[PDB]
Amino acid sequence: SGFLLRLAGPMQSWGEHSMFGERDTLPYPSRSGLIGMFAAAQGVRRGDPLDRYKELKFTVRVDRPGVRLVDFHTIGGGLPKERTVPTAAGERRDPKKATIVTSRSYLADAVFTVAVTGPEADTIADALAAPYWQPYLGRRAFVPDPLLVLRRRVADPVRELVEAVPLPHRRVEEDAATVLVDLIYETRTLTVLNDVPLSFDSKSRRYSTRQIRVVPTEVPATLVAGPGRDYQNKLFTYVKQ
Amino acid sequence: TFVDIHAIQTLPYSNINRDDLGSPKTVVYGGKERTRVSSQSWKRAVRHEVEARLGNVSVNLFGRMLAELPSTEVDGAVQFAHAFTVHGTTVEVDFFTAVDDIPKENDHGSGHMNAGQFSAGTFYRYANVNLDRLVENTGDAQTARTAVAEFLRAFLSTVPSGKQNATAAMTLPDLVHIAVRFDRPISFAPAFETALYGSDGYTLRACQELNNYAERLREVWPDDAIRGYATVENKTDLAALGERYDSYPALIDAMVAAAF
Amino acid sequence: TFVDIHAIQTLPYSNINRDDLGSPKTVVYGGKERTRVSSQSWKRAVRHEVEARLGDKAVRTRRIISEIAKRLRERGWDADLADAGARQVVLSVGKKSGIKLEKEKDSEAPATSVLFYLPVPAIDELAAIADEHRDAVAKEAAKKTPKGILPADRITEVLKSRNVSVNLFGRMLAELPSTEVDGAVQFAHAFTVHGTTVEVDFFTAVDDIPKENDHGSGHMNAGQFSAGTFYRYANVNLDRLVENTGDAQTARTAVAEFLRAFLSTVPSGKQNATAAMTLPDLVHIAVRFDRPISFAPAFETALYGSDGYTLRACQELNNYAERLREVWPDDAIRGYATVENKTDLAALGERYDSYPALIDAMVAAA
Amino acid sequence: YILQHADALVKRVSKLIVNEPAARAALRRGVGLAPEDPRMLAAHRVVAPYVPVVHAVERAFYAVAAIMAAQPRSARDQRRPNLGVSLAQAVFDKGLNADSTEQRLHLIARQNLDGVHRHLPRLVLYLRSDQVHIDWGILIRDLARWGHTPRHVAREWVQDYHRTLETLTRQAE
Amino acid sequence: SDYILQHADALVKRVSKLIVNEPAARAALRRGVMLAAHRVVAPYVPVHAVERAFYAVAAIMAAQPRSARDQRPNLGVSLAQAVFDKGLNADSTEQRLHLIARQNLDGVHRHLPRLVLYLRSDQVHIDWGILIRDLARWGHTPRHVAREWVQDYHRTLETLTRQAE
DNA sequence: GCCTGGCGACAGCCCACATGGCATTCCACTTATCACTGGCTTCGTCCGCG
DNA sequence: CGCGGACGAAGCCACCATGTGGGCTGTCGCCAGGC
Repeated sequence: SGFLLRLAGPMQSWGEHSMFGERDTLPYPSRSGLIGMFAAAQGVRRGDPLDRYKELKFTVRVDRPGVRLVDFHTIGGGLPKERTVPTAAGERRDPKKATIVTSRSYLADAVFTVAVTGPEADTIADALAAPYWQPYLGRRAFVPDPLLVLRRRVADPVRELVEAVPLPHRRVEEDAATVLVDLIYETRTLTVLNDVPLSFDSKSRRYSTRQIRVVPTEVPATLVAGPGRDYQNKLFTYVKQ
Repeated sequence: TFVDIHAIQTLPYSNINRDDLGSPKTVVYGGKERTRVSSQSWKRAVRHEVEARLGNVSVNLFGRMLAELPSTEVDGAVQFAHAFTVHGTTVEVDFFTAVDDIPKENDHGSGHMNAGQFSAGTFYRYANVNLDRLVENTGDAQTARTAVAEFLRAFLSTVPSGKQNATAAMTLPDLVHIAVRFDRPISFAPAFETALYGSDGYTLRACQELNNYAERLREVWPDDAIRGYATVENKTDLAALGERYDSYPALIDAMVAAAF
Repeated sequence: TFVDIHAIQTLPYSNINRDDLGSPKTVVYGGKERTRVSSQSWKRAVRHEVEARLGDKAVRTRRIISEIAKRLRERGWDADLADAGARQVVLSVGKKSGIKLEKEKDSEAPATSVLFYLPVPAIDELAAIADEHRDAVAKEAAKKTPKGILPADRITEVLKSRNVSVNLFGRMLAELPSTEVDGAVQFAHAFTVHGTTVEVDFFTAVDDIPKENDHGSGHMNAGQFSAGTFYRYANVNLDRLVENTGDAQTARTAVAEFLRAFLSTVPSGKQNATAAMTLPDLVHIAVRFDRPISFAPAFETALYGSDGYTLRACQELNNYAERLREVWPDDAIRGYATVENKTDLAALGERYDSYPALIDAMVAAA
Repeated sequence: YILQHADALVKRVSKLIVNEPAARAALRRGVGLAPEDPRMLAAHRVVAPYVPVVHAVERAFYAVAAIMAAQPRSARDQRRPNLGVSLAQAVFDKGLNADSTEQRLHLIARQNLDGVHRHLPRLVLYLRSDQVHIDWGILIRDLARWGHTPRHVAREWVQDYHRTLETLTRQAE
Repeated sequence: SDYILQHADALVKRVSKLIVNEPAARAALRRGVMLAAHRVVAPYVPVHAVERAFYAVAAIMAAQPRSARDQRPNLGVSLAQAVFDKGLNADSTEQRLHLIARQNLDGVHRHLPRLVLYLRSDQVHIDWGILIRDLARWGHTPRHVAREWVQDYHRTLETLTRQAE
C-alpha cells in the first residue's frame, strides 16, 4: 500500500500555531493540512470523525526548501462604512478603522514529495484523482501542481523516495555522486508541534503534538535533473512509468 | 464537474496591487522573481462585477458576503489562483514630483518629491468552478447556469482598480481556454516554471508553451475533458487546447452548454 | 458611458520627461526597453491647457496660508492679523487640532503638510470667512495657543468646491475625506511602440571672454535625449464626470475640452532646447458602454525598425482593433482621424477629416 | 577566469601605447563604438587574438583597449579596486566635485550594457585625465559581466565607492 | 541562414562535378566571373544578394587553374593559412583583406574574384559553401561578415604563430 | 515500370612590392523641494438629527 | 424630546569574498533506352 503525493506549485502555506492577523507557515508540510486535504478530497464535512485518517505515515523529502515570503492581505478596506466587516457587537467600525490587516506567510518555489503509507491510502489516492472539493496547498488560493499524485499505487514508496524519483537542478560536483537530500520522518526528534487533527470543526478545531525527525540522507546524484526544463521532462517520463 | 479557465492577459505599465510599502506583489517562482496580482484583490473585483451585473448566488459561487454574518456556507467552491507573470520582472521605479502652484521668489522648490514602483508584464491567470456542489447548494440548475456564465464573463472583462487613474491598465486577455474537466481541476502554471527570456515579446511564445504543456498533460492522462479556446491571434494553431472559437462570449456559451 | 481615446504620436529627439538623474523614463515592456512619458506629466499639461481654455483655474498648493494672507492684507488687515487669521483658517478644520503644518520658516507663513487642491475663487471665499470674524481672530491672536474659532462647516463647504479639473481628475485630502473627489479620467503612461536606446548628447557651454592663454569650454556635460512614436491612451468615465459636475451640459463641455487638450498639448520638457511640438499621427476615439480597452498589448511585441514606424504602428493598431472587435463584440460607436492616407484602416470605424470633427462627432454620440 | 586574458591584454597594450604609436592610434579611433563599425577594423590586429571564443565580452575587451589607448599623453606617460574605488579616490584626493561625480556614478549604474559603453569613455577619460589610478583588468571583467548581470556588478561598484569614500574620510581624522 | 548553407553545399558539389566532367558547361560558367549560369545554377536557390552570391561563386569556382581544379573555416582563416603555409605575403594580403572589408555588396564582388583566384592558384583550401553564405549574408548585414573575416584572420594567424613557437 | 546513363569541340602556365609616419592643450555647475491615514479595548457622554 | 452618532477616557516603553551557457531542417536535370 501507499502512494506518492507531490506538493508543488508556485506557493503553498502550511501554517501551525497562529491565531491572529499574522499567519506563519512551517517550512515543511504539516500532517493536519495533508489530512484535511484528503478529507476535502473525500467529502469529509467539517466536524466529521477524523480517525479514518489516523494510522497514516508521512515521510517527506524536501527537494527545494523554497523561499518563505510574507503576503500582505487586507480585508474590507476601501468600502463604505455600512459594507465593511461586521463587529461582534454587530455595529460596523468607523471606515478609517474598518480595514483588517493580515500578514500571511507562504512558501514559494518549494517542492516536497511526501510518501504517504497507510491502510486505505490507495482509496485516498483514488479520491484525489476525482475530488469532492478542490485540493489546495494550505491556503485555498494556492492551487496544486497538476502532478499531485506521482504514482497512485506503490509498494513501499519510501524506497522510491530514496531513489528513482527525479530531482530539481542542484550543484553536481565533478566525480560526485549521492547528492544530499533531507527526508522527514514521523531522542532524535527535530521538533514537536500540534498536527494530528482531533477535529476539523470550525467551532473548535483541536490538535495534538507529533515529533518530527529530519534525517539528511544521501541519494544518487544521477537523480537530479539537468539545468533547464529537464526537471519537467524527467518528471513526466516518471509519471508514465 | 469542474469548469476551469486560463487567461494570458498582459498589462502595460501599472501597479495593480502593492505591498505594505509601495512596491507590487511578487512570487519568487522558477528561481526568477515575478510580479503578481493577488487572488483576493482580483476576486473582489470579479465578485463586485458579477453582483453588479446580476443585480444567494454570490454566497454560493463566491463563498460568503464579507459584511454579512456567516450563513453556514463560508466555502465558495470557486477557487482563484494568484495571477503571476509568465516571465521574471524587475520592479520599475518611477520618480515623480508634485508641483507647487504658488511661486515664491524661488523656482522649482517642488511641492513633493517621491518615487513609486510599477511594473508591466503578461500575467498568466487561472480559476476554477466546482459545478456539482454549486448545483447542489444553489438548488436550481438554471440560476447556477446563468451564474456560472456571468462569472466567466466577469473573470474575462474586469481589471482591478488600483492606481488605475495614474495608469490606464484596462486590457483584455490575449488567450482564454475553458476546459470542462470531470476528473480534477489542473492549472497550467508549471508551463511557466521556467520564465521566458525577453526582447521579442511573450504573448505568442507563452501561447505555444501553454500549448506544449496541454499536449503533454493530455498525453499522460487522456480524459473526456471538453475544451476550447479563443485568442486574439490567428497566426498560430494550438490543437491541444481544443476547438478554436471566434470569440470569448461564444466560447463561454459553448462551455456553459457543455457543462449541462 | 466610457469614452476612450487612443493616439499615435511621434516626438523627435524630445526628452520631454526626465527621471531624477536626467534620463528619460523607460519601461522594460515586452522584454525591450521603451522610453515613456509619465502620465502625471501629460496630465498636468492637459489640466493647464484645459484651465487656460475653459477659463477656470484650480490651484494645487502647499502654501495656502500665505495666499489667504495676501487676500486678507488687501482687505485692510494688518500683516500680523492677516497671518493669524489665515492660521485660524487652517486651524479651525479637521479631526485633530488643525491641519498639520510644516516646520516654521523664517519670515514666511508655514506650509501645510499636504497639498491643497482648490479653485482660486474658493480661496478668496475662505478669505471672506476669515474676514467676517475679525474681532474673534484678534482676540485669539493675543493668546499663546489660539484655537479654531471659525465655523468648520462653512470652511469645509468652501473646500468642497470643485473646478473642472477637480471634476475631471479628482483630488485627495487625507485630513478632510469629505472633500475627496473620484477622478473621471484614466491617463496611461505614453510609451514607445518600438524599443529605444537612450541617446547621449555631449554639450559644452562656451566661455565668452577669451582667455589669455588657455581657451577651453566653460562647462561640459552630457544630457540624454530620445525620440520615437509614442502610443497614448486615456479614458473618461462619463457616469462619474456627470456625477461630479452634476449637469450633463458642463460634463459635455468638459469631455470635449479634455479630448481636445489630449490631442493638442505636449508636456514641455526642455522644449526650449528641442522644440518637440507635434500633432498625433493618428487618433481613434471609441465610445464604449461596457468597459474601456487600451490597445497597449498591440505594441507589446516591439517593432523591428530600419523603416518608418508610423505606418506600421497605425496598421498594427488597426489589426488589433479589428481582432478585438471580433473577439469582444460590442455596439461601441467608433471613429478615427489620421494624417496618412496610404491605408483605409477599416476597423477603426468611420473616418473623419479632422480632429475637431472627430471629437465633436464622438462627444455628440455620447 | 576572464581576468587572466584581461591581464594579458592590459600588459601587452600598456606596453603598446608607450612603444609603438601606430598601434595605439589604431586603437583610439575605435573608442566607444561597437567592433562591427568600420573604424574598428584596424584594431582587430591587436585585440582579436585575446578574446575567448555573447558580444558582451568582446565589447568589454575591445572597448577597454580603446579607452586605454585614448588616455591623454600625460596619463599614458606615467583589494584590486573597481572603477568605484577609483572614483572615490578621485573625489577625496584630486578634488573632483562630489555631488556631481556621485550623481554620475549612480547614473551609470542604471544603464544596460548598451548604455554603459555609451557613458563610460567620457567618465573614464575624465578620471584618467588627472592621474587617477584605474586597474583596467578589473574594469574589463566587470564590463564583461555587465551584460548578464541586471545590477549585480553595478551594486558592487556603488557600494565600494560609498564605502571607500567613508573610510577615506574617517582615516583623515 | 542554416538553410542557405544546405543549398550552398549541394551547389558546390554539383558545380565541382560539372567543372571536372564537362568543359563546355564549365567554360559556360567561367565567362561570367550569362544565360548558361541561369540554366545551371538556378535550381540551387532558395533578395538579389543571394542570387548574385550564388552565381558569382559558381563562376569563380569554374575559373580555377586546372592545378586547383583537379584537387568549418571561412575566408579569414583561408587567408591566414595562405600566409603561413605558402609564404604568401601577409602585409599585402592584409591590405587586400581590409580593402575587401570596406566595400559594399557590389564592390565586394568587384574585389573578390582576384584574391580568390589568387588563393586557388596557391592551392589553399576555400570552403566554398561558407564563402557563398557569407556573400549572401552580405546583402543582409555587411559589417558583421567583414569583421568576422578580419578577426578570424588575425586571430588564426596569431594562433599559428604560437604553434610555430 | 524503374533505374541508370548520357547529352561535338570549349587550353595551358607563370607571376603577386618594398617603407615610413600615426598630435597636442583645456574645461566638467548650481538650488529648491522630500504628505497624509488606519487597521487597540468598553463605555459614556455629547451633539446632532428626526 | 428622543434617538443616534461621534468622540473621549486610559494604559501606555529604547579591514577583505565570487564562476556560466547548446535543438532545428529539406531537393532534383531531363530524356531516352534497356531490363
